[PDB]
Amino acid sequence: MTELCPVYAPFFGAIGCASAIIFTSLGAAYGTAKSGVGICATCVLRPDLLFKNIVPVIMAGIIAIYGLVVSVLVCYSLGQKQALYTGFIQLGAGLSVGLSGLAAGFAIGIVGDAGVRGSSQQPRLFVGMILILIFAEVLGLYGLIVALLLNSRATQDVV
Amino acid sequence: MTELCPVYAPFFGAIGCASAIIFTSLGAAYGTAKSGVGICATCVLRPDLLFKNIVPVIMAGIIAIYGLVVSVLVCYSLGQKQALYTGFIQLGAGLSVGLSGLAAGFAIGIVGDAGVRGSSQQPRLFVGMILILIFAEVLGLYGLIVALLLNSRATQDVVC
Amino acid sequence: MTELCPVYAPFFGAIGCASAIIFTSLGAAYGTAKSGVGICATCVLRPDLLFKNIVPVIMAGIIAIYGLVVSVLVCYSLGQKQALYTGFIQLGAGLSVGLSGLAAGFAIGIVGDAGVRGSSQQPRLFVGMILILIFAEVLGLYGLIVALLLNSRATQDVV
Amino acid sequence: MTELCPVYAPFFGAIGCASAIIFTSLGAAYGTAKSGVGICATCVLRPDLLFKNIVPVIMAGIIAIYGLVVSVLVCYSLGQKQALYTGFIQLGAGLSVGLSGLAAGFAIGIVGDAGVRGSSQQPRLFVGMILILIFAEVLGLYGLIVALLLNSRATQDVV
Amino acid sequence: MTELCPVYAPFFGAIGCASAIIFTSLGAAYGTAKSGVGICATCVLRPDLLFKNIVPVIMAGIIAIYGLVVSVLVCYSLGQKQALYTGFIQLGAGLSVGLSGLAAGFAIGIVGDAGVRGSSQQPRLFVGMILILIFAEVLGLYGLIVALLLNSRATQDVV
Amino acid sequence: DILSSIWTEGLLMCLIVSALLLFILIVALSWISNLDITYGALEKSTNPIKK
Amino acid sequence: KFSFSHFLYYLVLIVVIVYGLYKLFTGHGSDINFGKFLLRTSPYMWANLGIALCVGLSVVGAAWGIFITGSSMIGAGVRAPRITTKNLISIIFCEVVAIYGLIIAIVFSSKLTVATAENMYSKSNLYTGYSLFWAGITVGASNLICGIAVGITGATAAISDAADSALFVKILVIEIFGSILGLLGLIVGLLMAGKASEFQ
Amino acid sequence: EGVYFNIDNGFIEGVVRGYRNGLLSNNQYINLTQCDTLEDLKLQLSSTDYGNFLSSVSSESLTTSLIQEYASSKLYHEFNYIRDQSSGSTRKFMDYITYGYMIDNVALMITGTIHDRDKGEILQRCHPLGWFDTLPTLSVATDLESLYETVLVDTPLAPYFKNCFDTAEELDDMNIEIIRNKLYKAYLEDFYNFVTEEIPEPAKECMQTLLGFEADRRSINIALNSLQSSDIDPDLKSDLLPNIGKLYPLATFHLAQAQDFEGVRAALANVYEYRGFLETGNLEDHFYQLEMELCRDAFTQQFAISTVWAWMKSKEQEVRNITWIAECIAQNQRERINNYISVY
Amino acid sequence: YGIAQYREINAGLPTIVTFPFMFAIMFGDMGHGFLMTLAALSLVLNEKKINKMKRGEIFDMAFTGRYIILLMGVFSMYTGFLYNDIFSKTMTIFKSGWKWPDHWKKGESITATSVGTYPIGLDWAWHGTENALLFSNSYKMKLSILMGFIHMTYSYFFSLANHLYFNSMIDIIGNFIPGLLFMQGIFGYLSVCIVYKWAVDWVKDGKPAPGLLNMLINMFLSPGTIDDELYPHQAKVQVFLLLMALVCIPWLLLVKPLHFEDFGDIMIHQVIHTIEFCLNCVSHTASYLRLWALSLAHAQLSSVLWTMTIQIAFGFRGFVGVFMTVALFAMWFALTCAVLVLMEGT
Amino acid sequence: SNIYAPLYAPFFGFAGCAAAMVLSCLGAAIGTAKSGIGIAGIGTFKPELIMKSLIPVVMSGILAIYGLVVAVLIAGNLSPTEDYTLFNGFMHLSCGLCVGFACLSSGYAIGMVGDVGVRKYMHQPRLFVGIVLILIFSEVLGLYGMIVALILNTRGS
Repeated sequence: MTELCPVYAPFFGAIGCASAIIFTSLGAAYGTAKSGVGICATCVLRPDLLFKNIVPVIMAGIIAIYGLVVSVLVCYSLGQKQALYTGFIQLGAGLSVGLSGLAAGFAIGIVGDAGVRGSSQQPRLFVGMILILIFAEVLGLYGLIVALLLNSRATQDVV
Repeated sequence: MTELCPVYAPFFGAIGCASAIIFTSLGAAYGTAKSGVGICATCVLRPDLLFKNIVPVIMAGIIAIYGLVVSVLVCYSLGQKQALYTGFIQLGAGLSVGLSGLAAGFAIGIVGDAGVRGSSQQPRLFVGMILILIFAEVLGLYGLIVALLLNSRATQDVVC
Repeated sequence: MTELCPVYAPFFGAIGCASAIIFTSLGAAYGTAKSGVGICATCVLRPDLLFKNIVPVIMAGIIAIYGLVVSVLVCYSLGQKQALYTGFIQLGAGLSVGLSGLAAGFAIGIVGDAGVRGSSQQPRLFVGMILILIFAEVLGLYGLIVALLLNSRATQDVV
Repeated sequence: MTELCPVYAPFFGAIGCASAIIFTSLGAAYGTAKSGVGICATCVLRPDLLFKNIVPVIMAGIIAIYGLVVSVLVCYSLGQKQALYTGFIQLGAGLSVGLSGLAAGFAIGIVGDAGVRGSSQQPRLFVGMILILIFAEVLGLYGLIVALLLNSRATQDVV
Repeated sequence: MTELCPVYAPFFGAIGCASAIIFTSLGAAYGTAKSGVGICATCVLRPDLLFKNIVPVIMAGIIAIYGLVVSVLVCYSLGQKQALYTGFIQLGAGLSVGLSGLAAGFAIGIVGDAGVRGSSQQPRLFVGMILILIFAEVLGLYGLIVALLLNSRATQDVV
Repeated sequence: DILSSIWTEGLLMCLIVSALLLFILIVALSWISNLDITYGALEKSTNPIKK
Repeated sequence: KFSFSHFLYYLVLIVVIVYGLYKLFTGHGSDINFGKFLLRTSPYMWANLGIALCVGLSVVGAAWGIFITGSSMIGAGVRAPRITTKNLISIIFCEVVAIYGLIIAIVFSSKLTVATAENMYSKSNLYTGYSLFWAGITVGASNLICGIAVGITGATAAISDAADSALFVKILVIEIFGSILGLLGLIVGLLMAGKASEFQ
Repeated sequence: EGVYFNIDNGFIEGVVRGYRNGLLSNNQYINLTQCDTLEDLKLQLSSTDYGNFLSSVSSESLTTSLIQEYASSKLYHEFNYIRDQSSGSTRKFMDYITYGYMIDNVALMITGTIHDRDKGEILQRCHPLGWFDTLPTLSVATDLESLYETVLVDTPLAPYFKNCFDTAEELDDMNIEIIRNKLYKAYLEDFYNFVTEEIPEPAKECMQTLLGFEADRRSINIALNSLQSSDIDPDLKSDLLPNIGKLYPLATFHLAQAQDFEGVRAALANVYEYRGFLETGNLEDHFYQLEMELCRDAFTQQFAISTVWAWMKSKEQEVRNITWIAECIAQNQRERINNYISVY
Repeated sequence: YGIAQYREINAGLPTIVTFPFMFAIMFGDMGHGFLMTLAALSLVLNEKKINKMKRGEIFDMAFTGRYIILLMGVFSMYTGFLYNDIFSKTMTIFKSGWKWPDHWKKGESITATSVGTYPIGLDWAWHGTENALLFSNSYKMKLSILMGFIHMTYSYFFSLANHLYFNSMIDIIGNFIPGLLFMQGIFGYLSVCIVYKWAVDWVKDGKPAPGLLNMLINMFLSPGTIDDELYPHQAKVQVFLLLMALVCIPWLLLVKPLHFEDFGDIMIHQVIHTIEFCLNCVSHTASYLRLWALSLAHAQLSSVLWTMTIQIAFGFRGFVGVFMTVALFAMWFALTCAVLVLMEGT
Repeated sequence: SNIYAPLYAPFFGFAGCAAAMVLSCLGAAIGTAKSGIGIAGIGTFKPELIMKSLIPVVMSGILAIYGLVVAVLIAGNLSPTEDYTLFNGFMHLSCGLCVGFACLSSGYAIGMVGDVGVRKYMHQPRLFVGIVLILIFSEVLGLYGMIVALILNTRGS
């Protein structure tokens, strides 16, 4: 129906939140499935890596929360009276941030799996690896600006 | 019927109720295969670590019950002429919990299968490796709790 | 005709039972096909485990029983006078039992073969192999309980 | 316009003619791709045999115009005010002839690319080679014959 | 406007000229990719046939310019408003040239690289390599002529 | 003015991209499932002058 | 089969064509016309779909580039740790694309304006949705290509400077080319922003 | 292809290139010229990628066996590490690579019929990569041809086991050689087909070129060995000579039919390639030089899984060159120097 | 290409007279043949000194064919003049009478009719709407069919020409006669019916007519039916023409034993060649239309090049457009000779 | 407005412009990456000839300019609220199509050919006189499309 009163705006909010939350989950899962096993294949014979270079695990886990925060942010605003100008931003806002997280986690996981072996063969190199990791994380962090913009557009104004 | 209360509103309920269970079931089965293969690989050759490594199966059971703890919960929250808005919320909640359980199922089996060998070689590393196991559990609980919040919103806000 | 009792509402049950049984059937078939080679290997190794390795096939039979019971129950839940909501619920219940059954079939075939292939070496294994067997068989229990709950609970109140 | 001479019937002539040309063109190109590379070996091996080797590619060329001739032939039978019956028959003829020529190119090239090797050691082997080869373009000729019949039926029967 | 000349009748005229050019460009790029690598391969060793082996490259660019010339010729024969049947025929004609061009592009390179291999050390292949090339490019104008023929036919029967 | 409202529901502006999301999900699923495990890294033969 | 994926892709396309052609045969070639639905679409469609891609493509491309560059840097680090001081400048190239990709979202949001169901199909807002969608497409694709190209160039530099690391300046002029793409993609979108209106 | 080939394997190529960069280049062979005594070679071999393990355990007198085994130990380590970290397809490709060595190893297994050589001694005499942990095949009677069935049912080499009961079984001294040659041909053909169907096109070519060079070289060398002892049937030669040369499959049949030096000379002249006869006092040295120059083409392609194969071959031939210099110094032969490969 | 046995009629001479003209009719342009014959004349004139100096490896062979080049070129000019095409351009002043009403509106489809025919015909007046193209193309395909059947029938002439020279008329003649009838009774009948168009017109005198080219299936599916009003006794002799070709098969397939002796394996060797010749008939019958196709393609390409160059040059600009036209012709000559003759004729 | 001037005419032109930029820059990126591959291959072994053999790589932004000129020819050519000759937008799409793939073809061909040629150039400098030919020759192939784009665009505009 018209922007004034549709019957599917909350549907779109719900599916957008689902999209974002599932996106962040798998974005984390890819990096985990890479780095955790890659390291476990090393620290077994490289016991000097028990906790000194587990940073990639946390770096990846950082991205697991954006889906949750956007989902809860939209959770307060629900019902069938949300506007359509504020009824379709839900999909784009969620998916942009989610796929940004996917890509950031992919890039993080590759270098995290590389770094454990790089240090095992030469434990003086991760000084650059963590720097590249933090350079990569801001990529996923970027989408949160439009995330909050559209969240304010939607939750604050539903009509 | 009407916009807020169509006859087909409970179609979403009938969908969401069955959604999460199978997602969780398949994620679990994946984890079970991935870990148990290595566990039974090591049992014969190393009959000293065979049964001190069976936390991943329990965590797999946890992710299996993740779906159940919401399945009947939303089933009994559904009616023959529910509000379509409730369907909107519940389908998303069910699919989200299912997919979170799937992600947990993928992570847990691989991490456990790696750690079991990491320990069979160096038992000094057992606690250190199993500590990381809980990351997958936390990841699964993330979607679980957010979707439960949305379920509570659905069961609290009714436009029927 | 009326959505409260259309002729194509029972069309849902016309296929739900078939799907519920078929999923378990194919899962069991794959599991048995896989485990046959492992049981053959262990028996030809030493004909003292053959009588001691029959659990997976019987467990597959029980997996098929899980679909059989729901199919038989819904056989009497069908009728030309049945609501479209009553149609939706039919698949909503019949899908999950079968899907969980096939997942359990796959997992049990995998683990049972991986164990029986090694059964002949250490009988110490046999005390532990039933562990994951039951831990997977409970998957069909989880599916069936909810499937039959929905069946009985929503087959009434046709409206 | 009317079902007899509507606005879409001219589309048949607009397109139906461009079918056989392309099928025969691709068939000839594939035949060349197969056979022509053959000379590259025997020429260096024995430059003596250079003439008898070229027959198959020129047979493919002969086939290559079977489609062009029919395309130009039907090019006049079309128009903005023709009948869709004429379009149907023209399209059928063009497809038949072009695809038959493509099949002939397949068969001729895939045999010539090896006959080039076969005749290398035996300069007089081509006796049976030609006997086999002729059949491909003969089949192309049967492919194109019926196009003339249909076009004759397409140049006097309308509506 | 005219029923026989809808809004998109000029659309078909406009679009039926930007197609053959692309196909010719792709075919020429593929042919030159197949050729030039081998050309410089046989040039690094025996820097003698370099200028000699450039024949097929220029010859393939000749085909490449086919689509450009045909498209530029036909576009002038168009206008702001033209028949839907005229659009039909323009679209039908704007493709065959490029299709035959790709047909050539395949075989020309696939045979030319092998000919270059043979001639890198057997200089007698001067009569050889172009022998198949000439036969390859004759088809390169089969669709070219019909394109302009149908353009001429499009100059009439406009509405 | 809208397309056939019988073959297509009234909400034909909304039930389209849902399949695109699932397509993206499945194509990602394939690639995530494509990864290996490196069994030999932790289980391999040995010899006195060997790994 | 040869491949299930391509098999299904071939099988799917035929049915839609058959349906459309028979629908035309029943006298509906224009009755079911794309332009009809285009008129039946909404500018919010275009706005909300053309904004997520604008930044998503840029971030994904930058992630791919850095994916390449880190795995390249590790290789040269083992043999020569001092490769780092020379090579860090290169990665800056893969990072800088993301900011230029995302900035467009802010100007879009500036153009964004709540529009009612009335005048909801006119160029007042439909034009703006179209334009911002196009600009998002262009910038996203440009940033994808920029990121991948700079990543591969950085990998080349990594594998090269391992031996004779003093060649960095001899090759950075090439990475200049890869850097140009960000500017090329940004300038055209900004020029569009100087011609399009805002939602109304 | 190209970048699409790099979706998750961006590090294997990096580590392979890092290992390859450790190969001795021409500026390292400048010391090989100065290397005229065992002391100089030891001092150099305490400063290179082969450094301080060819001398830490070995004495000043550098013996061939100790030096080569020490050099190849780290190569086995690196290959096993790569195979463990290699993907499934690359894991299978590495398995096929090792299958050549373990065809040679099972050839050693079966060949033992007059000495009943120990399994440990045999695996010491071949690459340990060609030995899983054991082989209960010597339990059965070890005749000239009485274990091919046992090895086939024990080893996974049923494809690579060309039937040795058809023409390789004659209870003859040829057996212990013809079985080896036939199995080598079978494995060469199987690997050729594998690289044809897998190992994408850049890596394809990087395989087939060296595979064909090696197969033709083996053909020529075994033909010489047959001509240097009791001759064989041309059909037997074809069974021995790799039937598919993989660079030229027609002149190999000409060699097989040729049963004289002139016939093989003619079959070699038409190859339009290197001429082993008439210009080689030590044909093996020229073959090794040309093979390494050819595998350098593998490194000429930046996108190919052939990097590991070319690297292992280059390292093995470099160890061969080091041993050759050491021995010619032992014999005080300064002329046999410069036979070392000069491509890298 | 090959050789033949002893005292057999070699086909060396037929090639010299035959091949060049079929090549010539491929393009048939006065300018093209003129230029190439000029090159050949220069070659044969300068060979008094150039025969000794070497050329490019293929350039030497090219030098080796002055007679062949001149022979093809003479026929090229002959056929081009027969077609009145200087790059598909007409210069004919042989007007013989066609309805050209003096009052024409610019755009009106002013048609004509046969009010007088030049005995050679094919004059400039056939340069009009696409009706001209259809007429010309149909006429040319008819001509190709006619010449092809003539050439084939001639080739069959010498088949027995050697056996008489060998007195081998023991079993071969029994093979020559059946195939002779099989080819003639069909294709000669086709040709006579084709020229029947020149025999009688059904519109100059009102009569039913067949299609411009198709009168075929009436013989095959329908027994002894003309159904197209071509000639009366056809209704009776059509069945005869169809029928005397049936016994040829049994006649041919079994003739060896009569000449006792008999083998049983080569006994059946006849059938392969019998079917081979049978299919040869139709295959070569259809073959000849390529000449038509190539002639048409050359005509169209020449015409389009002429248009897009000369008419562009016809643009009015004399101050610096003179340079434009100079460059235009500089390009056009090079194209229309090299890229429009070399590969085509080769 | 009129059915010949609907409410989505600028859609066509702007879609064509977007396609032009994206495709041109895609081709540029692919070509420059391919050239960089050969540059990397040739660097370490002989790190001196790279300066004098920069002929392929400089072609990076040439196709980008090819696309950008066509884009700016009609960039912002339509008012923020205006309907025009729909055929004008049709041809705007058509020329973008004409120009958006010849550039890709040329970029791929030049990148791979030049990569291989420079990789093998290590040994001899004789192929120098010939290498540039194919590169410029693909550049003119791209020129075909770019110029016909303008030719069509000015027509009917």
